[PDB]
Amino acid sequence: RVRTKTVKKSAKVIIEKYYPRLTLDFETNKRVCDEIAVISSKRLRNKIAGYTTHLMKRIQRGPVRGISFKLQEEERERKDQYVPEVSALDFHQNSETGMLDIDQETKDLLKHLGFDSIPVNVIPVTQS
Amino acid sequence: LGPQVREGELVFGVARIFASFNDTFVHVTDLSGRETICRVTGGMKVKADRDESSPYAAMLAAQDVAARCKELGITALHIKIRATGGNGTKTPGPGAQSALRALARSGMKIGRIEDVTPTPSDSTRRKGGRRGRRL
Amino acid sequence: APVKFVKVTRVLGRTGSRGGVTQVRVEFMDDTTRSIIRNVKGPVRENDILVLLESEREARR
Amino acid sequence: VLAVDLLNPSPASEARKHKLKTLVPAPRSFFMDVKCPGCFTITTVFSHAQTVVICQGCTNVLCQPTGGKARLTEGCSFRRK
Amino acid sequence: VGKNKRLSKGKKGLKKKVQDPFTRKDWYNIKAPAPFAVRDVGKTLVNRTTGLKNANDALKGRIFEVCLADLQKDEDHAFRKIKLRVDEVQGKNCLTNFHGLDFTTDKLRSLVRKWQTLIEANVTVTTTDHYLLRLFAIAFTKRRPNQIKKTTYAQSSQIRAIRRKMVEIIQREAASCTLHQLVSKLIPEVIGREIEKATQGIYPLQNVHIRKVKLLKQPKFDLGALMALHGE
Amino acid sequence: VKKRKNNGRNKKGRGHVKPIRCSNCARCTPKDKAIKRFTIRNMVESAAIRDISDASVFAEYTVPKMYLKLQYCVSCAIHGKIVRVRSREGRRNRAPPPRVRYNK
RNA sequence: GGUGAAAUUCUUGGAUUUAUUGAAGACUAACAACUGCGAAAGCAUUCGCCAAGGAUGUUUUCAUUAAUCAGGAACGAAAGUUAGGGGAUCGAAGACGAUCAGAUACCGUCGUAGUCUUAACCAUAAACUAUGCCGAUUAGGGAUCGGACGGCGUUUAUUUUUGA
Ligand SMILES: [Mg+2]
Ligand SMILES: [Mg+2]
Ligand SMILES: [Mg+2]
Ligand SMILES: [Mg+2]
Ligand SMILES: [Mg+2]
Ligand SMILES: [Mg+2]
Ligand SMILES: [Mg+2]
Ligand SMILES: [Mg+2]
Ligand SMILES: [Mg+2]
Ligand SMILES: [Mg+2]
Ligand SMILES: [Mg+2]
Ligand SMILES: [Mg+2]
Ligand SMILES: [Mg+2]
Ligand SMILES: [Mg+2]
Ligand SMILES: [Mg+2]
Ligand SMILES: [Mg+2]
Ligand SMILES: [Mg+2]
Ligand SMILES: [Mg+2]
Ligand SMILES: [Zn+2]
Ligand SMILES: [Zn+2]
Repeated sequence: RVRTKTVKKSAKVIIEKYYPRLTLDFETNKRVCDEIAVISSKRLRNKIAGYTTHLMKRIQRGPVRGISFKLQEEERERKDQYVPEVSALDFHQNSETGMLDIDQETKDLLKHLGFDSIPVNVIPVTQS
Repeated sequence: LGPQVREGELVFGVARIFASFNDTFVHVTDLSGRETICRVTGGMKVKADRDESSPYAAMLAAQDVAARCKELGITALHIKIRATGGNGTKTPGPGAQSALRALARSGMKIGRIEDVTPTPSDSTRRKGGRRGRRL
Repeated sequence: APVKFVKVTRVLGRTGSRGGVTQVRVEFMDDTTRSIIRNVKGPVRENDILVLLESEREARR
Repeated sequence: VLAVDLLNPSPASEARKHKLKTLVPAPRSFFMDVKCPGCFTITTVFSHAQTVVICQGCTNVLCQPTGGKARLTEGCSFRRK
Repeated sequence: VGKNKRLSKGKKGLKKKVQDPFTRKDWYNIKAPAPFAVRDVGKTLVNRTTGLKNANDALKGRIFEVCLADLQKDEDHAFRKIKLRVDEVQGKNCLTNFHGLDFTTDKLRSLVRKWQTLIEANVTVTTTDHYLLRLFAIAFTKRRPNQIKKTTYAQSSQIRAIRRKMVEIIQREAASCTLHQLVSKLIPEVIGREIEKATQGIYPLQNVHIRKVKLLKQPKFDLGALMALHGE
Repeated sequence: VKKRKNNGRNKKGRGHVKPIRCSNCARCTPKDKAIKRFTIRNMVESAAIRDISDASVFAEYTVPKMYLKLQYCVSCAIHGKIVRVRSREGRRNRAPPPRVRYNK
């Protein structure tokens, strides 16, 4: 009992083009599909309605890869501008003592570049 | 008839199980090889040459060994299983484990498991030739 | 002969050259702790009950 | 690579190459003067001496030959000359 | 199989009359020497004494294999088994003395491992009492906790150094001893700790052991010493 | 043509090596050419472990181990299904197979 | 006993099996590896004696003494040959038992030369890296055996320097 590509493509395109007007109930999708589509077979219409009602059962509980609908995309670009008030890299507020930790030859690198005024503490690292 | 002993203590014997790929031997002595309490082999138990080394035949041979040694008074056993050894397979045969289980189930006591297969440091030439058994 | 009653708890594939025999895990229904592996000739369901003449013998795998 | 100045290698790289693989070979052995605690004399000893070196006074051993550079006696001091 | 015999008893024979030879057997107890903890070690069987066939002669050349764990009542020495040889048989009481020592086969095979070095030696020695006995020794290379290199191999020149040091130590220890004193030295594994301590500088050498001991010659019977050790 | 770069022997830097006897057909093959398998198993099978445990006289008991090292000729190697034919590209891969540690 | 299954063969004139002791000859398991040495053939138990060798280290010494080689010469697995010693185990030839239409074979039980050593011949092998010897240059990597040099630590001893 495996559905072919014609149903797979028709179910995906109907779901993404017309998401909200049809719901998890199979009976409603049965009359929704044939009114807004031209299908030459009754059983094939049943094939589409039966598989298409299966998708919203799992979409209702978590999103699924490979399917995108109008409501779903708009959520992404509203959420993607999230930004805190204090930077994670910023440590003047994040760390109680502003001064941070580096290693010895990093301090030597700072000496070479001339940025001596940066307040840091050097700790040796070696296991051997 | 048997050794006099208080009910609490139990007396020990030793069973030397020889399991090759053609036959199995169960032989029970008394912590030394001078005296043989009992010996039984698969051949008596089985009715056909093919099955003389079978686990079932080894189980049958172990049952009447336990029965025969029950009235002698011995109540616990040490076991020393060995394969063909020497130039042989050095892997115990199929009828090894069978008899051991039948000995445990029959009511006999067990202690000091051991393997006594003889291994050579450097052996003489072994039978077969330079090309081996070509079948 | 002390015939014993055993019951099957799980079926593990179908073995044999011709698929007649099946290999199962049985339970002795007298010491619920004990369990061994046996072979059966006929159809077997879960919770079936079998009659065993001898229990010491064991099957392959 | 593809552009190197072979005439002026770094001193570290020439202290890093083999004694024969440099631009011009140069030995890495030296002489040294050892102060024997017993006496006040001075003796010049090769760093890689293959023979036991004896001091003029009190006839004491100063070094033991080995595969590489000779090992000095524990109770001795030296300066690189 | 019953039906394979062709000649059976042979050219010409007849069945037997008297059977069940166990009606004429006797049971004896076996004891252990002084240093060991438990003395009773089991029972033994033999034909009853009769004319022309004395019983005591048959109980003077028997040896028994007893694990040292049972004798010492301690499961740490569960991999060493020793032999006991009977010498004199007092009434319903067999007396025995030392006859050797040996590891079990499985412990020995479990120790030998790949990517290590195995060191082995042997030496004969005689005591103040004229007993000539031979000892074997074994050791293996030891890994270091911070080691990264896969294999731990020693150089053969170092190997000869360890073999010489072990032989010298074992000879020194067994130079002035008696059998009772020496046996009192095997059970606490005294030899190993000096072998490892002495060879510590050359190489770590974990798991130093004496593989086996066997005796070759014996002096006169000297019943006084046997009774000295027995019946304590 | 070379089927294998190492001639299927693993021998470079020497001229000769003493042979051994096959453990199945008693054939002679060079030691470096033979297939070696080391096996560690228990003395008794897992169903019998308890039967030995409660039939012992030492309270808790630990069954000893058994150690063998078998070695076969190549003719017995793929008839006993120890190893099998690999593809042309898969031949040059000497990493030991990853044993299953979950068993479904 | 042995085999896919059997037989030839040995056995109450006690076979097979168990323990103790003795003699003889051969061989050095596990450790043993994408590790070592030698011109190659080849070389694995301990220790003593004899001469030889590679690599590294060196502000020692001589100063072109060199490279490859027609003919020529030394060594040269296994098998084989000529005389002594030794002769456990395997086993060409040979004799039996099965299989098969046949089976002078593959399988099984015996078994001579041979397999070992001393003194001499033989000079051939898929003697293979199927890849001649000397010298120069050309790309990245990480392992590993021997010697030397530098370094932070751990371990440990009549302990430091050494060894790991
Ligand atoms: Mg074939
Ligand atoms: Mg070479
Ligand atoms: Mg060759
Ligand atoms: Mg007999
Ligand atoms: Mg010999
Ligand atoms: Mg090596
Ligand atoms: Mg060896
Ligand atoms: Mg020529
Ligand atoms: Mg030859
Ligand atoms: Mg010859
Ligand atoms: Mg003559
Ligand atoms: Mg001859
Ligand atoms: Mg043949
Ligand atoms: Mg033969
Ligand atoms: Mg040619
Ligand atoms: Mg050629
Ligand atoms: Mg060539
Ligand atoms: Mg250093
Ligand atoms: Zn001085
Ligand atoms: Zn094979």
